[PDB]
Amino acid sequence: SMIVVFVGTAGSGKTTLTGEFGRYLEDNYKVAYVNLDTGVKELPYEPSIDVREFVTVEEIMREGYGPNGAIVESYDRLMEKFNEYLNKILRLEKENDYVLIDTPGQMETFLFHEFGVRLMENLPYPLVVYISDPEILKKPNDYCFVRFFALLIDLRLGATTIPALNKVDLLSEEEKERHRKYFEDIDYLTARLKLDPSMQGLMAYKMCSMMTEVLPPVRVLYLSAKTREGFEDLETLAYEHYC
Amino acid sequence: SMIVVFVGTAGSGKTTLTGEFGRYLEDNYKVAYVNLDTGVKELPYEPSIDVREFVTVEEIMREGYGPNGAIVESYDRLMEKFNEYLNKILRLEKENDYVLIDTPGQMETFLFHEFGVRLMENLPYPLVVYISDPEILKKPNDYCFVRFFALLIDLRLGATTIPALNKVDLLSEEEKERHRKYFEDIDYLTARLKLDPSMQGLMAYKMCSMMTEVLPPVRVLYLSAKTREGFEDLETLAYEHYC
Ligand SMILES: Nc1nc2c(ncn2[C@@H]2O[C@H](COP(=O)(O)OP(=O)(O)OP(O)(O)=S)[C@@H](O)[C@H]2O)c(=O)[nH]1
Ligand SMILES: Nc1nc2c(ncn2[C@@H]2O[C@H](COP(=O)(O)OP(=O)(O)OP(O)(O)=S)[C@@H](O)[C@H]2O)c(=O)[nH]1
Repeated sequence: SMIVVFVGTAGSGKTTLTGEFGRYLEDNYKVAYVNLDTGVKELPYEPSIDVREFVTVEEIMREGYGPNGAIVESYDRLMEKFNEYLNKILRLEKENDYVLIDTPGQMETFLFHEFGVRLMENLPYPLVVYISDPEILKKPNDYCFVRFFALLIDLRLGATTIPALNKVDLLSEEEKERHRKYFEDIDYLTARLKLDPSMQGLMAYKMCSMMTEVLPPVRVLYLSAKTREGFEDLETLAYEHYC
Repeated sequence: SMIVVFVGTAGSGKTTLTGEFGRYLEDNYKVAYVNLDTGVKELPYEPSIDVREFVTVEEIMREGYGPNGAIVESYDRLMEKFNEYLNKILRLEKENDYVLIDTPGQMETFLFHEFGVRLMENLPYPLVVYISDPEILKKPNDYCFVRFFALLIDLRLGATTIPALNKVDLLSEEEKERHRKYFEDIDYLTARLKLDPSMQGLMAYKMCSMMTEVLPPVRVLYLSAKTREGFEDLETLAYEHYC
């Protein structure tokens, strides 16, 4: 029962949120941890599955591989244990209320390599949580970018993907609210995309402007591993997705 | 004049295509090369700009950084030379008919870090070419994924982005044509997205089904650095974009 997958650019906090959301859930639930990151040093949780026991980036780099070569090469090698890791995960799923899956440092390793894609395809209705550093959020279209990236992850992995900001504890309340408006109120971002004479911006207005198509929900989550902000919302979204 | 930016997942062939398309253009043009990849070993072209002269991944890794940490950290450090590298590029642009920009091994380093984003934002109408390994191409929605990823890069960088497959020389003519149908004929992919009862697939049908919205063009390029397939089409698209 319940498999939640944390997905995000390096630095966004996937690992931190896996550990901390896990501890949060370990008050009322059976929780298992799955590390799919080959090039990670230390984990704040204790994994039932650690792909580092099979291969690691740096170890492959001692063969003359560049960093971006040893990463890619590490996931080529993991395919040797594709079926083994899949069945292990399916087994954890029967033994726990939550399996939390921590992904490769770079999300493109997950999204573009066969390992992650095929793992996700053969898993029972996993929930993806796609987390962003609010720091990426400058111009109006950034907001549109976030929501479309989630849709794309959703397309690519064939799993419901929840868009989330992490580290919201670092935000001033000004910034806090400034993001909510754009993310909450739709007609608001849309307005700010209107007064954009430039090439891109109109391109984004005409995009997100579908509102009907897109899909009513996909309210954005505000999480923080530090204050545990948002965890109850996530917990809620996950049982709701399981329903 | 003409700045073309190669963007793609690690392994897709950005560097190879930069060198080879450069040589192709160096029969009729003045061409400059720009390496923005900090963690790259050897280049098949001679760069006017090499960000490795300032920082490199592996060098930062000898400070205790994990691979995905030293990558990210390398682009934090490049911001110290943001304005310097920008003006250098703007100068190459006045001295050449083509500036070819080779990007970070991982495209998320480019798409999510301030360096790449702000560089692209302050450049004159650059053309992005987004290249994919045909190997990613299995199910119908993969095809929709490619075209939407380009749109997103386009959104995120504020530059026209041309979707391309690279290494098409590796394809059998069966596969060759199989991809063209899906990519060429729209109503064709759309048909194959129809007979999809599953959650994702309908989600993708209802997506790409806009056809009116999206935007008529964005015909996909078939490139190969080995046979120089597609180069004349690229060359053509680039002067056409410059128009
Ligand atoms: N203030 C604040 N910092 C956070 C939060 N979550 C993570 N961080 C910090 O961000 C940095 C990156 O966290 P991390 O969990 O490693 O990201 P990741 O790269 O996506 O995950 P991984 O590749 O290690 S598995 C760490 O220093 C971490 O402590 C948060 O909610 N609030
Ligand atoms: N058959 C074939 N192989 C190619 C082609 N282009 C690149 N390759 C091969 O693919 C591998 C990856 O190429 P590369 O140019 O390094 O990709 P990249 O990672 O995106 O670029 P970079 O990070 O080095 S800057 C190399 O072995 C290269 O020779 C092609 O058009 N056809």
